[PDB]
Amino acid sequence: TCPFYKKIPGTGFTVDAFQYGVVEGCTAYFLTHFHSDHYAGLSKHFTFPVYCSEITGNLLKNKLHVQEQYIHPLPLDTECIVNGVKVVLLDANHCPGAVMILFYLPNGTVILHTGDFRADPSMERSLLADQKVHMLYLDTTYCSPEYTFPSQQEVIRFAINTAFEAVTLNPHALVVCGTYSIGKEKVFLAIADVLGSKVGMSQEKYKTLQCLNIPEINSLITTDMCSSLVHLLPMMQINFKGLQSHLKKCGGKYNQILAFRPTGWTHSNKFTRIADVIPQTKGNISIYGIPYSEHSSYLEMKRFVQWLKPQKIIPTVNVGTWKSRSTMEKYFREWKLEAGY
Ligand code: NI
Repeated sequence: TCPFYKKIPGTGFTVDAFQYGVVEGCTAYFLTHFHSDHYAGLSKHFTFPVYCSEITGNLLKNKLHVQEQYIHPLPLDTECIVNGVKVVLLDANHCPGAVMILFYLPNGTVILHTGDFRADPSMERSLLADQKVHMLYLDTTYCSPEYTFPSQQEVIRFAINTAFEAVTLNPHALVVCGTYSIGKEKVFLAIADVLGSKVGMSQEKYKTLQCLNIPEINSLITTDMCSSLVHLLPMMQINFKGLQSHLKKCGGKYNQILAFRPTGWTHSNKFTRIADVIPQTKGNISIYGIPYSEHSSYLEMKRFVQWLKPQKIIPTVNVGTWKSRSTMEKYFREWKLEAGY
């Protein structure tokens, strides 16, 4: 059944709750972003109002074929009334179109649901600065102090410099980047840009990218693989076997592959720096795992929450085990005692 952490009290609203069939008493289904564990269950046969960003609405229409009459896009940073309740959508700094949602309950309670987010000090100067938030529905993906990672900017710098050096030394080297969802487009776009290439990809992925309102996108991407020296492939194909295979397909246009696997966290984060990362190499193929995260580090999360000073925290991630639940509750209490709310 629909879990309690997907329900917004005092409304008939649910968040990211599309795989339980009809939810008893739900008059509006919000969708924070277009990632499959969150939209799971949506299709052309859905007949309830879906509230979301413009970009998430483009994906629902073009990729899922949800009918236009059930899609209700809202602008960001704008007070809107939905079924008699004031709401605001804020940028979540996750993937394209991802939002946080502020609900202003008739009784005076204010609730923030983060969806998936990477907390950033810039959020401290959005519309959140303007009033008190009583309850926080929090993305707790990396809520443990072992989870450190570099800035997105540091990681892109590394990838750009790595690719540029490699292709400048060998003009017959191919760059490949893995993907399995929207998110992390900066990785392959930044690399393509330094190399004066467009990025080449399948027709399904090009379609997905054309929904995201990226400026000048027609200048940056293409379905013509042969004309491009940065290819995107399914993350599943980013290994020696799938890469050797792929190399054959280009017909001796390239003799070397340099590939990037943008992971979340991996245990080498607890020892190694970004300047000190190394690839796995078999022959003329090298694979780099780069820690490009679209979720809060532990420190970023802790700073956001100690700034917000919520009265109650409801986790939305890692809630399935008693051990995780108890560990998270311990950090929340530490934060509160250190900060004095
Ligand atoms: Ni996500």
